[PDB]
Amino acid sequence: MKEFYLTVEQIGDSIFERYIDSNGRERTREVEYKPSLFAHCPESQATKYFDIYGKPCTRKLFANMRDASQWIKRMEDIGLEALGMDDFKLAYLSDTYNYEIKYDHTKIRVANFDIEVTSPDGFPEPSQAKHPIDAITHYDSIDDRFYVFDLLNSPYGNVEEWSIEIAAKLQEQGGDEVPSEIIDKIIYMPFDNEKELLMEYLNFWQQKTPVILTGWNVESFAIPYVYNRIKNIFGESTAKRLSPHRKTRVKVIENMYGSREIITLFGISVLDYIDLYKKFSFTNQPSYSLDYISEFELNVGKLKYDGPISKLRESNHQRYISYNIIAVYRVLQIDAKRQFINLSLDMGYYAKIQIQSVFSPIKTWDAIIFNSLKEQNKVIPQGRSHPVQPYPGAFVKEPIPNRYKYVMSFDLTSLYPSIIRQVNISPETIAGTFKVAPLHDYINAVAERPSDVYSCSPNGMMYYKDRDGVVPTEITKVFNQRKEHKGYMLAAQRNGEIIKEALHNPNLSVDEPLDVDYRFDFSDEIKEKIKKLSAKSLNEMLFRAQRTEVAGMTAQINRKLLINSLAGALGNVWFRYYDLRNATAITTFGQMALQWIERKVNEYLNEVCGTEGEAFVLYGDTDSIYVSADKIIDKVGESKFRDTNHWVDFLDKFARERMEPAIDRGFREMCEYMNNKQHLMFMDREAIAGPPLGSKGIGGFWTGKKRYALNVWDMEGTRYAEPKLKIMGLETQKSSTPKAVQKALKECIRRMLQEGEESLQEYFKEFEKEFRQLNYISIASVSSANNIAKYDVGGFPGPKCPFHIRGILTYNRAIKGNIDAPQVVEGEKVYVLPLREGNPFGDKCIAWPSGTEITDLIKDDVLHWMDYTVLLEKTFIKPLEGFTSAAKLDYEKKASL
DNA sequence: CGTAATTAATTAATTG
DNA sequence: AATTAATTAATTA
Ligand SMILES: Nc1ccn([C@H]2C[C@H](O)[C@@H](COP(=O)(O)OP(=O)(O)OP(=O)(O)O)O2)c(=O)n1
Ligand SMILES: [Ca+2]
Ligand SMILES: [Ca+2]
Ligand SMILES: [Ca+2]
Ligand SMILES: [Ca+2]
Ligand SMILES: [Ca+2]
Repeated sequence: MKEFYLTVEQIGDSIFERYIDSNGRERTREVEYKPSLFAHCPESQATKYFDIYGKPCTRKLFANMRDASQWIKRMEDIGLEALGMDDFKLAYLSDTYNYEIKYDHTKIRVANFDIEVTSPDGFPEPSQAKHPIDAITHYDSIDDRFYVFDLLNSPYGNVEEWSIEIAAKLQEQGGDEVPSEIIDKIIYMPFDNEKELLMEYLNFWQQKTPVILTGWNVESFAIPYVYNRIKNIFGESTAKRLSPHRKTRVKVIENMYGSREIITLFGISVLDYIDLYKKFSFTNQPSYSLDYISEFELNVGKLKYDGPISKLRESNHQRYISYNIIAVYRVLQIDAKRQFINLSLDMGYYAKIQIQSVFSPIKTWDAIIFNSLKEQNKVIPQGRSHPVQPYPGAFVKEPIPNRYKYVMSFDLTSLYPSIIRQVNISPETIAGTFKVAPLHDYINAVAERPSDVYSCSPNGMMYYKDRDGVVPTEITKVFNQRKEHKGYMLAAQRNGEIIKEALHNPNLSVDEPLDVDYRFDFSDEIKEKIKKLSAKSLNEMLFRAQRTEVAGMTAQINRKLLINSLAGALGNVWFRYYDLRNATAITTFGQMALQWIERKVNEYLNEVCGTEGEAFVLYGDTDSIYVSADKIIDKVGESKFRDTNHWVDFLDKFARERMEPAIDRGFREMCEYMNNKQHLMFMDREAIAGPPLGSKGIGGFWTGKKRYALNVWDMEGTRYAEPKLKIMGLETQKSSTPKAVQKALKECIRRMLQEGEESLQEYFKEFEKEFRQLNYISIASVSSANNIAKYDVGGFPGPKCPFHIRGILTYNRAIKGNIDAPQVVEGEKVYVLPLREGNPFGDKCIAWPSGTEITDLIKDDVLHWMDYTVLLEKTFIKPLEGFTSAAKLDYEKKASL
């Protein structure tokens, strides 16, 4: 096997690299790297180096890395360009690994942990860390073992050792229910006093120093606390042992009075899972407590205990230690399903960057292009300073707010990455400019042809057609990877619906789940055996098919997110290849591509229907159009269709056979008209929406831009077993909206599109009657807590203070005195509830941290004054009024006249 | 230190 | 109430 690195850092003029050799063992080294930088030189001088624009460069090899740093400083005030990779560690990895890396994750020591700290004077701040650490659970990837460290004696209580026998027992039995699969993998370690626990953990840390370190909030709590408590006990230099190189940095955050810090251990790539999640999950959550996320991702129970958390050890020490392990493990379950760690490594290595650098797409693309160019002996241009500027983006069409019965959408395959490829947009493929006609003259094909030599964009930019640019070439590779993983995801999706269609009639047999590969569609062979399967074996097959989908999803969505970020990065000033001329060239083309095809599709469906100038494209957004199919089903008659599925198959066949060839005819012409490099505007059909055949439902509606819902039967190949709702932008998809309300409105949309006006009315009074009996947390609103510092004038709402902050400033006065109350963290998310006028809180609403039940001392007083009539009108009624008024419907039958 | 476009619910102020 | 403008938080792409 080939060699690969694990972690890379720079300390002085020396690079510290932990790696895996050709045999497959862990080795650490220290190299006096000699970095080379570049500068422009005389025309007539034979050398093998050129900058990206083609101009020659002379190589300056430096004796050490300070000499290379010094050199750039001098080059600046003198006024010359210092070309080459100035982030030197990357230039080390590009040399020491001149090939495409193939890592073996089993060799990479991934470790994730969590600690527990008992604090009876408030929330234990990691910066002070004046309280004892009374637990640590620390998993290892190569050991496959849970290393539990239990403190039995502390000046906050002395507790009997943790029973592994009780731990295994079920919750309902009196136990803690630690999943039996890991129970044999726990290696329990209790301790006499605090100091001797920490000493052992460090030896273990040395013997088994992590390469990837993770967990839940480990960066903002665990690591900060571990380091700081050791600083208070063993010293700073003994705490510096957490880095396998001894070097560590401390970053302190603001903050008027409150001090929070983030520690940087050199030689360990830290990826905090909470970060990973927000970045790669594509879910905006109400709460980011480990409990809530596990509930959401794994449908597992919630960690139930009595008393505040600061007193849990005292009473239920058994559950305290047990729950600690579960936490450490729950993350591992989230990753087995989500596979973000795998993604971090897939990306990190392909880019040749520190693994924690995957959070930065600019740092990612800078390494990808540098390595792309270096093999061609080209030299990267120096990073410049730019003023921040707004620039035009995507075109969004204004729809007529209305119901729409039959709808087919048509979407562009990875649009912005495609335009880069079609036009050949790169920093070095720029030719010049041209006279820009109104965008509309290009949309209507009436303006003069921009170029007969160059590839052009309606933002007035010409690009070379001869040899490929470095960006289009680099984005293609990653787009191809993205694609492969999507074709997987889509199968596991299609195969999910084959299991669900068959689950209609499950057999009362005793059979077992077939061993099949879910990334590829079931053959009409395996399909037939599924139709004979037990309900037991069908549901287990469905799980497997869905987990495959998730895993596939993660791969394809974040590879997408990555390449889209490159397009966006051209608009961020810190990106080495920042160029508004290029970013606008993309977006502007996008605007033309959509509005051009809006014309073309309308022009076709008039020529097919023999009609003259009627509208069919009703709404468009960035890269997709929505086509009304009313006239199509009208022309063949509603009477003629056997079942709902029959007209779906008919529109399916129509869109693929009659439309797409005219759509691809239209995009080929636009290519000619723009004299582009390559035609890459592929628009296939996406969703097929409509009511159930012979039902009262309305199909779909629009309430305006970026807000609508659809009854979708087919979603780009996946024929759904049960009709599925596509809701975009409505309060059902907004995290701020209460869970009970999200659920309720979704049933309203469901009945609107599927069952008719009459159905809506019946359910509306069904809900209004159940509302006042529902749990507060479910019916409470959510919002982020930004700028709470500003609107606070020593308590009480300031000038123009937002509704939620107003609510928080209520909380602070209520918990004035109570230490056993959770503090509202700036940036964190909170629940918001409106009180009635005349309450012990002296305000119109209150707010408290998300996830957590509101502290005992005020909880009673909140429910004692909650304004349900307002909460219902605000969250539920007003948005539904929005839906029905834009759909020509009534939710509550008129009591008047 | 990836992006823009767009919404709805706020509030402070003015509708003689 | 009902307009507008200004601000915040959240979407869709
Ligand atoms: N976070 C995002 C997502 C969207 N867009 C741009 C890039 C896309 O090209 C275009 C359309 O986005 P889509 O949601 O339709 O995703 P793609 O077209 O990129 O991929 P797919 O082929 O799956 O539709 O909008 C963007 O700039 N940044
Ligand atoms: Ca905990
Ligand atoms: Ca798309
Ligand atoms: Ca698509
Ligand atoms: Ca069956
Ligand atoms: Ca789309």
